[PDB]
Amino acid sequence: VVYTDCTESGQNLCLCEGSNVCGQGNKCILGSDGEKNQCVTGEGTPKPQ
Repeated sequence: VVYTDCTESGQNLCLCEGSNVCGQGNKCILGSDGEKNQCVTGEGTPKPQ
C-alpha cells in the first residue's frame, strides 16, 4: 500500500524520510531547525486522504 508526500509535519505514513515512508505509530516532522523532513517516532497522525 502507498501513501503520498506529507503535507504537514507530525504525520507518519508519508514520504517522510526521503521518498520512503515513515512509520505509522511514529511521527514525522517537516522543517525541524533545518530538517525539512525527519522521521521521529511518536503519536502523530495517520495522514488521512
